[PDB]
Amino acid sequence: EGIINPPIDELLEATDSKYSLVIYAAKRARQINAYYSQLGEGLLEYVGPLVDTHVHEKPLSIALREINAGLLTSEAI
Amino acid sequence: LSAASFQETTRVLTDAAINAKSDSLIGLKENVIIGKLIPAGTGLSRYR
Amino acid sequence: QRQMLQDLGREPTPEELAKELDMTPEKVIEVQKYGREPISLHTPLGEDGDSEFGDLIEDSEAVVPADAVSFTL
Amino acid sequence: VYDVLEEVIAEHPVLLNRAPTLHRLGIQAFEPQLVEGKAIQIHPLVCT
DNA sequence: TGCATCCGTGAGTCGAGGGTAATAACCAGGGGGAGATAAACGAACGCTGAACGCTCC
DNA sequence: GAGCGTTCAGCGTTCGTTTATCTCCCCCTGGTATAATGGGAGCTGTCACGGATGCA
Repeated sequence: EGIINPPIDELLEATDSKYSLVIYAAKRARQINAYYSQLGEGLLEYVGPLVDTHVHEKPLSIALREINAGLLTSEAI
Repeated sequence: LSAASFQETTRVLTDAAINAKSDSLIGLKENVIIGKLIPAGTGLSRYR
Repeated sequence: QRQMLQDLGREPTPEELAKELDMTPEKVIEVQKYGREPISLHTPLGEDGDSEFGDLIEDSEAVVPADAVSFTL
Repeated sequence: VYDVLEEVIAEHPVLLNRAPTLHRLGIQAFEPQLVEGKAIQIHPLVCT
């Protein structure tokens, strides 16, 4: 029930840096928002929320929850 | 550009014109003028 | 008008000024409107030194965001 | 509007900031929370 | 070569707010745009019925 | 056929149009014939620092 609901220490050890984490959650949040705005096209490349979602929610909040599970993977190019 | 944004804004403009100095845009203060991303933190090539 | 002020001892009305000029009062009101001078934008308000007059007047040519998106809708 | 408003502000930070802002802890994000009156409530620990 | 002088630069942070003066004055001519009246066509009407059909004795 | 029934028709018949004429004030320019012949005027004081620039 707060911003601090996914703890930061668990998130930090997954990404090994701090600046890496913010862009990584933000890139994912951009994707999931873009998925919700298909409105009927149903393009294959986009992927929806992996975890369950509240009736109203912020896409960035969903993204951070996915990192804590650790299912999502990031790679620098 | 960063030097001009400091205390002197006539002498630096005057001699730059004479010297014909091309400003490479790497740096912090000059990347705030243009609106680009500062090379510090999330603005780095590797993080972004 | 300067002579009228000195003679009559009171600020003359435009109509009495008009008959002396022999023109109509509407012409008097018109010429008074043309006889002003602009005030410079780059001037201090006087409340503080830093503030300038030119940073207090808004433009109309800017595209208001709420109206522009409504037209698309 | 007030019912709708409480729904949208949740999980959306706001950056508080005091005027001199000497050092980088001058700007700090917070989770908002609606409160009546007209004055920003702030947390006593973060005052210094 | 040393000493004297002047010139340029900088000097926190956000708040509050709107207006400034004065002297020959005229015909004379004359140009140049801004507002006022009859001619070229085609489209509403106009009676012209005429020229076709639509029912009726 | 009687008597009138719909509907093209092209034709007038001036009224439709836009398009052509033509008369007028602001605006710009030029000219005055006694003699007249080198400004008013507003300042001034922060403070340190440095480097150019003058001069003993």
